[PDB]
Amino acid sequence: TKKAVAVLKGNSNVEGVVTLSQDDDGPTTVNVRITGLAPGLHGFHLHEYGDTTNGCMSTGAHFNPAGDLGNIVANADGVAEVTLVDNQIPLTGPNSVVGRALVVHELEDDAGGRLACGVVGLTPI
Amino acid sequence: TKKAVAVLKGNSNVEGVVTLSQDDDGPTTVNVRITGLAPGLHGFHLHEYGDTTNGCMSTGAHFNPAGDLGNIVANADGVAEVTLVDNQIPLTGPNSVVGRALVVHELEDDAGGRLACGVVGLTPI
Ligand SMILES: [Zn+2]
Ligand SMILES: [Zn+2]
Repeated sequence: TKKAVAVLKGNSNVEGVVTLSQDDDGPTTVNVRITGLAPGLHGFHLHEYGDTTNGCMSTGAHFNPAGDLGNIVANADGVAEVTLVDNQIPLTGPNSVVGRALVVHELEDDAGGRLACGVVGLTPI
Repeated sequence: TKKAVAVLKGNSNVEGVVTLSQDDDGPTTVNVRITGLAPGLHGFHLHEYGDTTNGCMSTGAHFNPAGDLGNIVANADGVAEVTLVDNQIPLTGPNSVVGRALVVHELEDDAGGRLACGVVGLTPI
């Protein structure tokens, strides 16, 4: 019933797309496909600002109305493809993540540099 | 007081930054700086979806639920720097443009190709 998407890019080879879906006020399903990553674990976070004026550093700190979506795993080919179900990622209401940012980190979830990021935007239901 | 920003990019030479500011429920101040434009008038619109998975076409239609910000003017050097005031751009509430898209068009306000676009995101202050 509510959907969002983020296109991730940064000052690196890392690119991808994340789709988010939430039915009513239930859990948010997050579909991740990110390429160009070093094989292994990468922290995956919601950060507070949908601001990329200064690259991924403009996105501020992790979002804490919560912001930690855990690790995503890149395979030998640099691809991280996974579906997550996270209950703390509203698409509506006071704590909505719409207009905030998703960031993929260089190192495993505590972090390292912010490899890529994208603003969370509304998308057709 | 709420603020938003959009970084605009597209399949073209056009890029820039737009900030939006709103106090209580009143008029929204829009600060524009876009470069790489052909000199003259360019349609400047709010579109429905902050979805750039298919470039600027995936932002959908111009959004009203208002979405027509009029023209911006690119100077001899392709720079359009202007401050607009618009009372149809909520940054809060049911009609928030947060998570939607700003689009700059090839031609004067209908508007030809979508030269550049960006997702409207939250930013400090
Ligand atoms: Zn982080
Ligand atoms: Zn338009």
